[PDB]
Amino acid sequence: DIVMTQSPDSLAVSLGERATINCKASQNVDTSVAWFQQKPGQPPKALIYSASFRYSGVPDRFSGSGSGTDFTLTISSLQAEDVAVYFCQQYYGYPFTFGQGTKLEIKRTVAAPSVFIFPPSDEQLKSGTASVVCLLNNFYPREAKVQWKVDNALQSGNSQESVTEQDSKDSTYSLSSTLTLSKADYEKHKVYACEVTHQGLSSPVTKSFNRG
Amino acid sequence: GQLQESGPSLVKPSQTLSLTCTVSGDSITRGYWNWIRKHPGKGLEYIGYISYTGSTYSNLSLKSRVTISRDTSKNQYYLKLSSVTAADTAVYYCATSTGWLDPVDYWGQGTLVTVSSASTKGPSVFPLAPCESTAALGCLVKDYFPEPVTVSWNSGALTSGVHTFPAVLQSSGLYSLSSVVTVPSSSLGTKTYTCNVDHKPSNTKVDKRVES
Amino acid sequence: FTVTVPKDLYVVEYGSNMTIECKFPVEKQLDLAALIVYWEMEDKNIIQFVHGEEDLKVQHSSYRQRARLLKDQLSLGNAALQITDVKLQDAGVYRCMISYGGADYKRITVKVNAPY
Repeated sequence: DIVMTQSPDSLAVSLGERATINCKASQNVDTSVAWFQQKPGQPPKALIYSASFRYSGVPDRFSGSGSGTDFTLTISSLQAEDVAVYFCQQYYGYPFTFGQGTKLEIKRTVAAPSVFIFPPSDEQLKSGTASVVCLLNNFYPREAKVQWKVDNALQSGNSQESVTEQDSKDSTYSLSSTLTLSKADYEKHKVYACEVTHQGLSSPVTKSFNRG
Repeated sequence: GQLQESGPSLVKPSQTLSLTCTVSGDSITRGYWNWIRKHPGKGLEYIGYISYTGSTYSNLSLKSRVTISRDTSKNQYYLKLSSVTAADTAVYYCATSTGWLDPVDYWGQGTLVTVSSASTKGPSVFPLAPCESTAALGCLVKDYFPEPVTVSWNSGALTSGVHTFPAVLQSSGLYSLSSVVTVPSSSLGTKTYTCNVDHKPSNTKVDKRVES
Repeated sequence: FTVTVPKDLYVVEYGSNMTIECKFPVEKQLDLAALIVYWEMEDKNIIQFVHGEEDLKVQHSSYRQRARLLKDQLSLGNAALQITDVKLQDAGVYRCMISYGGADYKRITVKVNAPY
């Protein structure tokens, strides 16, 4: 096959500035290269074909270039809505192949998270399990530390978290951390606390409740 | 035009994955109907096509196990992949191209297909509610298999402030996700907030109103 | 990658046998697993040859058992389609599609003599 190697794997660019995404073919393709954009939970969207010409409707700031083996997509005046995975395709020969994609992140000013804690529901408790959820809302950058405390005891190994893709309007992330305990373990403690450390917070913030 | 993929979300190993793409709009007359898949943590893999002439192509990496066919009397084309393994877990895309040497320029939403011995299991839905001016509500969608699960709020009328997090794999082999929304505290007594949860592989449909 | 046709146009007699040529560059030993060849005309599949193996189940009714590709000559960079017992329905634009590394296609127009 003709292998299409993209570089970089990921990039972070500020708004209004320029991002450069390279795609390198393992043999001459001469201009049978297309560029695509895939926003989260959406199908890929054709941006360029024949390696410098735009599809109808694609804004002016998306410009493709290159010929031979070296191809480049350039996105000028970067917008918040430009968060996506960008990838190339060659149609010079069969089988068609794609670059593995470049994840474009927007850099912006720091934003502290808003923190919320949720106790387990009475219905779930009847089933023998307690799930305690902590929410970190609309913060930047992505790096964040969630520490669960139960009667001032630092928790380890009993929590899982996931993070949303960067928001296409305000360029922030959100984070959800779930502490999972047996009903028995849950009923044996009182203070359930979530301690959040983030570069936007001058000191860690703690949200908590008391069982009962 | 518009392409819509359909079929099982779960197939046991050593069986044959069967999928269908329903083709509408302008795409009915486009010359080449393709299949593409994306294995997690891997680049997009071009599977093959079927043409308006009835001719087929399949990637040599897959040719042995793949059968592509069509039925123009229903405006469909199909994909059958035999002797599937965990390597065949992927989001499967149907997609069109105008010519034999043109890019794949219109994509369907894609559908996830997991290969696994585990049984389908519907989820339990629990409320996320607190024990300021901004308040957070949500629903915990726990212990389902396989992916995906869809969550909306107020039957799709509420999108602002909604964060539906990536599902997380628990040690039991079941998935769990939470979806949250932030709202004015001054609306809690007067406006209703209802999460709409749909787990198609288990035909589970749940509308849950979460309160204060 | 450029596929070449020696003749732009064949004029054939009714009931004859014909052989239309497609050249594609090979370098020094055919890699059969990389070779893909289609012969078609304009909704109809005549030959399907993908990654070294043929599949005639795809071939159209018009050309059944009548048109075939000649395999030993694939080594020479030559993809030749062999149409037996030509008739006026076989007239039309034909097209060769070859992928070996890169890929290209060429068209050839065919005219078939009236009887006598």
